[PDB]
Amino acid sequence: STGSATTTPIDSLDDAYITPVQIGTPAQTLNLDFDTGSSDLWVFSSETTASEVDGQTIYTPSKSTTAKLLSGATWSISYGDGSSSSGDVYTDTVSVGGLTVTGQAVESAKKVSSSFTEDSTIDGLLGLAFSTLNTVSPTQQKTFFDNAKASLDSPVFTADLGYHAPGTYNFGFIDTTAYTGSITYTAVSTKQGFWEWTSTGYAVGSGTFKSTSIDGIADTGTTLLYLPATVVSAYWAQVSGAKSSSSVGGYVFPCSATLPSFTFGVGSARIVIPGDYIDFGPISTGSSSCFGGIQSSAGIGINIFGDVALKAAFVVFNGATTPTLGFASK
Repeated sequence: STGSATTTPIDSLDDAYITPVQIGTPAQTLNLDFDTGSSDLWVFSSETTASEVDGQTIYTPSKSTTAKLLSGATWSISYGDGSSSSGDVYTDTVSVGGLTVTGQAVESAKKVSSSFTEDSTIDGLLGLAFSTLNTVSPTQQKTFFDNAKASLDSPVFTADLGYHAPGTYNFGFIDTTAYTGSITYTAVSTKQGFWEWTSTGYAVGSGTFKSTSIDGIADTGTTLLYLPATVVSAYWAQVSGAKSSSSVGGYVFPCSATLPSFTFGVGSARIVIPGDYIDFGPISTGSSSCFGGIQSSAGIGINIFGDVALKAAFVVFNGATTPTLGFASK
């Protein structure tokens, strides 16, 4: 089997992407944030504290003839950015782009933190990291991909995120029309539960390539590109007036700037992030200070190849017995 679904930016900055997901019988369609950095499929629901729902579409398990309470199971997750959610668990039928999993754990939120409430466009998350990170207790549950894998034509999914435009998540096949050149594959460590890999270096604009190993995660659920402070300083030094602002929480730059590109290495191959992808707009409405899309990972504990990086590539998440990651230009 295969599946193919369009993923759409939630706003004009590509702060996140949402993908429609069918849950239950009859189908209830929710728009979920596909997150290769976590492993829980959780949704706003009829059980979510009423004051914490503000415009999201909810899953109502009592209206699904295929929903079953997973008795005794609870979940609770806290993301790196400080947001969180928790609740109980149902199993139900879940379909993405025509690919169907029966008996998928659907984690129903009883509580969500303020940032979730405040974002009316995201109805929940669909985790695509390794199932070892799944938070369901006392019986850990499998991700949608893990459950689908054996049925898929090939045990892979691909992320093709758009810049200020829709893109595609495919399951079970590689669309050879969706990228240019060849796909370069690189090793993955699953030791921390992430799609963790090592970039071979970087360049800033038309500058020379610096060969250096950068360990990090391929994380569709993180907006920005977070790299070591040395790398980030080298990038922003090429933008007149750019500076790190403790009050704003990262590098800012004059909105009048033209940003240089940033290149990262994948083996001997190179992925070029155009400068415009690195612009996240005014820090507050009407400001002429703009927020940068490349930020320091110092104090995160890991480097993160988030959407800014991934949207410059066609990315293969290869879930073979020994997982790997593939990157192509597009």
